[PDB]
Amino acid sequence: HMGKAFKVMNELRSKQLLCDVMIVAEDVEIEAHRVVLAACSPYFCAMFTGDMSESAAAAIEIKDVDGQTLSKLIDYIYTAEIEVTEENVQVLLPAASLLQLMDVRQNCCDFLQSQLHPTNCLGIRAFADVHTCTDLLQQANAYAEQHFPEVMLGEEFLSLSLDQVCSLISSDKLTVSSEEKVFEAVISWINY
Amino acid sequence: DEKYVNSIWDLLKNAIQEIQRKNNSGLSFEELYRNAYTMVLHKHGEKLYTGLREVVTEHLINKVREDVLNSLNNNFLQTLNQAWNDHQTAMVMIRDILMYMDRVYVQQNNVENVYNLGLIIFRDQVVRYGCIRDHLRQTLLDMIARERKGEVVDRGAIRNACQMLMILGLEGRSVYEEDFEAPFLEMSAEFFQMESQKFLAENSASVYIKKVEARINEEIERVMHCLDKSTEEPIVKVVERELISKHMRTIVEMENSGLVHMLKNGKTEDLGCMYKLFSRVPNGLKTMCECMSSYLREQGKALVSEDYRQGLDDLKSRFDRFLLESFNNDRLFKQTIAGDFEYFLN
Repeated sequence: HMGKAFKVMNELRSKQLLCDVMIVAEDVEIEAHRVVLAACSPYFCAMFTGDMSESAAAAIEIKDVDGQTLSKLIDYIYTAEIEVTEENVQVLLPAASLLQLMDVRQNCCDFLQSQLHPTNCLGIRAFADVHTCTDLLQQANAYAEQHFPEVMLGEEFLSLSLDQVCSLISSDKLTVSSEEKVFEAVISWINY
Repeated sequence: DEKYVNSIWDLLKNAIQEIQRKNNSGLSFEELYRNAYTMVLHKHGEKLYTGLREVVTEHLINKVREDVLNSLNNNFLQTLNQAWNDHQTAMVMIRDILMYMDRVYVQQNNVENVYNLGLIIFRDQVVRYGCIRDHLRQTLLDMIARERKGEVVDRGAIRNACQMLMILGLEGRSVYEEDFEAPFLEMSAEFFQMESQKFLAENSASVYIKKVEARINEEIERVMHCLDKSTEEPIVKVVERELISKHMRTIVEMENSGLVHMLKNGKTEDLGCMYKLFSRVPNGLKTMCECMSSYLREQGKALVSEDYRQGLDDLKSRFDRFLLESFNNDRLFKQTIAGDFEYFLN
């Protein structure tokens, strides 16, 4: 019953009927129904039912989300399903987490964990750490076993930024085949 | 960075304090939520939490508590409840703009989520401050006592207060239980004993029992009208304890009133009421059974010494009428009757 209700809601949006709000990102202007957005998301719900100026605004803009992504996610809100790949996944997870669509955040997380490779690591441990997906942190560090690169340990330190200069040897778990990693790195790290 | 999160934070603080002044309309939601979002995204969530706690705490300590402190001697309840309302309304928005931290950050650090934290601050800093606390307890208890003495009281206020305590329990009755329900039960018990002595002194057993039933009903109505539903079971337990259970033998043994007098004159309705009442507490039916047993035994044994079978069959008839109509054909009563007979037929 509700499935078909959404299926026709989609049509009504695309026919631009009963649309009480326009949301704009950068390029795109998306007409939609306030109550559907409010229903599918806590962000939009708190925005439209709130006592804050946005609720009195017929038009509105959200940032830190690219246009195409926003379109894709409103389309998700209406269609209940979504497409996720390696190109979009990392612009998908933070953007969905912003609008408080959690099932999508979970999607992107699962997709990230699925593709884990000896080289992969990297952003997957960083992203999680910044995007506060904890299961992904645990999964990624439990995935750290005897990597021994100069090159992709390069990947390890490179995207973990500054706080990792702490957490590198702050982690007592590290046991290395070649003990050089403390010196050769630093000057090079200082070189760059 | 060092200075980025601070520059965001002063904005967030100004916004929160703004929300606490009820000028919130005109604040951009998207902006505030975004700022909080990025601050959490930078792993500064702890600072955001701490700042939240300090802003809220300062607001409830320096203004609201003082607001309800100056209101002690006029419209105290209305003022406190108004404060509770305003606090709730503010914490709704404060939660909404901090929503990102609320959903994600607070879980893994094991800290109270935004709204419940607000509830904790309001509880500790206002309701539990101890002038407000004592005056609140005394206010509610006094109002209830007055209503018991026949005066009219405002039940809306009481209902709101009890509800507030229930909420401050954080999905529990604990603060409502210890701050209100317990002394309420103590006071109620005292008053009930006080009335029980009066009724037992100047009345018969039947009207006393009727008055105990009526008492129970009034107290239940008080529970659903004012207090929390959960207080229904405890208070009736008190009514039953004070009026019935402490006095059981006194009730049944009343001269020209109680059980033996009802048996002699064959009052079926009164025996029904007594049975129904005493079935509520432990040892009640056993008390009735024991007094009855004694009576039936002394009478039957007095009969065995100096036709015969017609007297006995009529007695049997009588007590079977009792057992059936009054005693609800109870097993215990049957066994005690047959016990009496099997005793004095020998």
